[PDB]
Amino acid sequence: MKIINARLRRQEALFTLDLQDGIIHRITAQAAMQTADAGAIDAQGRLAIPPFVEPHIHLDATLTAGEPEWNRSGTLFEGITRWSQRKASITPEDTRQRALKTIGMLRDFGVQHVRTHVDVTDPSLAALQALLAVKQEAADLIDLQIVAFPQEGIESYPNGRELMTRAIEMGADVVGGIPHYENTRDKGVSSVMFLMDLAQRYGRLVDVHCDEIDDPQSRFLEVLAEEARVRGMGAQVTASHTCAMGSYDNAYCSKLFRLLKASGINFISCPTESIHLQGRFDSWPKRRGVTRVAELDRAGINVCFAQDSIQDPWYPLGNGNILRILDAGLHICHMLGYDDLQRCLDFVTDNSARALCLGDNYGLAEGRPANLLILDAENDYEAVRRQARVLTSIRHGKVILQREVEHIRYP
Amino acid sequence: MKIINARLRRQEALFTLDLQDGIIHRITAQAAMQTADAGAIDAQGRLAIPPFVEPHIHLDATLTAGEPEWNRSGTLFEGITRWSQRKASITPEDTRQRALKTIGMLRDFGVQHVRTHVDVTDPSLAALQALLAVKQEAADLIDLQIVAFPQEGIESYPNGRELMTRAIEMGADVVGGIPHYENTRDKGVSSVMFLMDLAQRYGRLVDVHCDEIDDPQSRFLEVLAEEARVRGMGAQVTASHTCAMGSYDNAYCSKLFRLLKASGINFISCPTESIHLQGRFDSWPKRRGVTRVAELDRAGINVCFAQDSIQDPWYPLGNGNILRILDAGLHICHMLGYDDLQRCLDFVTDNSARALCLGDNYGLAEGRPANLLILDAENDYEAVRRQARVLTSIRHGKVILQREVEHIRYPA
Ligand SMILES: N[P@]1(=O)C=CNC(=O)N1
Ligand SMILES: N[P@]1(=O)C=CNC(=O)N1
Ligand SMILES: [Fe+2]
Ligand SMILES: [Fe+2]
Repeated sequence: MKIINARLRRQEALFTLDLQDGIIHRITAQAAMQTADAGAIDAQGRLAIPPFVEPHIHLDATLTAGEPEWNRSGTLFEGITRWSQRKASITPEDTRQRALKTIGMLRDFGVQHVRTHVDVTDPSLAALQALLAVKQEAADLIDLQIVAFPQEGIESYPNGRELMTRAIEMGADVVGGIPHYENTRDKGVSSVMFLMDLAQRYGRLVDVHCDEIDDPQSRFLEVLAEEARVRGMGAQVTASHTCAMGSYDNAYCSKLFRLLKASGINFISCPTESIHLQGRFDSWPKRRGVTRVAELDRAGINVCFAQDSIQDPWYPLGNGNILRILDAGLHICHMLGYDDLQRCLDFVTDNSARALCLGDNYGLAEGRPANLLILDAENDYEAVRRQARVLTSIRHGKVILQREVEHIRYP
Repeated sequence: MKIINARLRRQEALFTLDLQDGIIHRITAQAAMQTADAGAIDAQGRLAIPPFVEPHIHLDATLTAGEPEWNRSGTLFEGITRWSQRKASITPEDTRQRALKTIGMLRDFGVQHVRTHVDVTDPSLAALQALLAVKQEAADLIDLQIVAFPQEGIESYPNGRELMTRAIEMGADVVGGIPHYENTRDKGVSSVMFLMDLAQRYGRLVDVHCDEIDDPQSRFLEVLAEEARVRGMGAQVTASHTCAMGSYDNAYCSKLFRLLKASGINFISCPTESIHLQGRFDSWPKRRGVTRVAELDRAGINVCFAQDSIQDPWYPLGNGNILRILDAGLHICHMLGYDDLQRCLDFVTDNSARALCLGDNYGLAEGRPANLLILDAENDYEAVRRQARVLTSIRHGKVILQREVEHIRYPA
């Protein structure tokens, strides 16, 4: 299958992409726009990109908002309370059905790579079982990573450490955590040592809900970063949220950046989720509550954006479209400069793939998997400004989604 | 023409809308889904609402971002510096063309009512001349109000007061202002006195850029509110932005609310614009910088959302789609509660129309103009969650825009 007349990011001319046997066989510069071909994917001057990535979402909780009651306060903590209520009735079939619907939404919006957290503070591990199976079942749509996430804490939820260990044994490929939710600071710290030991022993990736709170003394990030540095695991480690960094003392934060850079770890920020859940304990002025995304990027550190929630105990909206999240992030993090906008798709493609350690299984280069999208825009700026639609999604060299180009009529 | 199988906001029934002679002749609930004849539009169970309103935009500046330089700091004040540079080459025709193009975007997204600010701190008044004619040229698409906006101030700019006066004599519908940007506090106050006198004398509406700054001591709102109250001009007055309220002392702000309620004035908030321009002088933590929208609304005060800019010296993005701003607004103002969502369209339809004093020329009611949209959603919640597309736009009883429902194909 050929893709003709395509633009490639931050370049100017058109290219033909020749896909053969599931991989990218050839990429070739065109003299010019070429004759409209119905046998080919004719991008008609539109951008070809590798698939969007959703590096942080909760598929076990998705589509449960309001059951049995609503998060009336809009806080992280009542959200956990409400989720505990809903978790009481969870089963693998319930998990599989809701997860597949939401995977459908992600698919509709060009997402082919997904990292889901799953609560393993549940003696039955029902959702984990379901999502381990969904990874295989949904493989024709997405590559799913699964994070063992101890929602109610490692150190104070009953048999917390044993559930984490069992979850990893069962096949979760990423180790999670929630140090700011442990009952005491010292247990926050011990939880990090435990989970890094667990990850290192099994050669697992790491993705921790880290300092998701507006308390400037929530400093578990330094503990995770240092463990990553000492153990040489930085490329395999991700700190999600780090909302508290958005409130840190600036002298401390400047010092911290040296360790952050040296550790080599990745950062994920969930701007729609945080704008909603953070700032709730201020009156006025009311803080944004989002981590220092622009500053991390400028320091040469890998950072990216995620939706986090789709219609769940924490967040009432959501439709699968990562571009909306990109829009929110660039606004809230003050990244609307000319230069930011010309490369802003990094934060939902390349950077996210890096955090997921996708390697040569991602990107538009010869010999790599034939997974790509045709986007209805010529560049990053227009992609975000217009919230460009995904016209074609190709996976393993096969078209799995096609959208007609919109045309408005003016009678 | 007839529209059947139409949902209405916050109701369960399906309705038929009978449109004739430019007005809404009848609205009647149906028993169930019905089949459409010839000359009958099937809303297919979709929501029907009055048009979207853009109650605050800068059409004179639209589509000039980057010319001649970029706003590197992303601040209000640098934006003003860049605008002054661009102002040196502004002409009536280049203004017309850019305004018209952005009006097209607004139209594409179902906006049929627009209030534009126009910088009148310009001896040529070239953009004002242009937009007065655009109000006429574009009337087949929108009803445009024009605000006499003194960007570089009333008391500060050469012949500021004369320039406002000329603008009103030429027929600006609304008197604007910018008290926080005047050179001293005392001149911010006097500027409000002048603008209120001007509006009251010429019988015009008022819409002031009020306290667009993160200084907790920018309190020109109280002055504006009190004048509106004393002069009995509440309904005809709007305070735009009021970003400083998002930083006010809480005891002062509680007291202030008594006056805001008593004044009857309206409020406009621009969440995408202020999330961009505000918080720029904090380190960490960084304030949101938006006015107290959920609070004003809870107090029974009318507040609404607006885009403010489209690709201009103050904001490099923008596409005409008010639903994106609604989404932004609901997040930043912590208005994502179940109840908020069930009525969230208020903030870009009804509440906006009230700020613009549209009265009986707006709203889905028998006798009023046949201006309406069919959205690709069944309720407020889905409208905002799905960023629902405008499938049909109808103006004066005639279809002015038609979109086909999106159909995604799964070939594999
Ligand atoms: N806001 P979020 O990422 C969603 C679920 N559970 C959490 O602890 N945090
Ligand atoms: N941000 P904005 O509403 C746009 C232009 N001029 C202003 O004073 N304020
Ligand atoms: Fe999360
Ligand atoms: Fe404005």
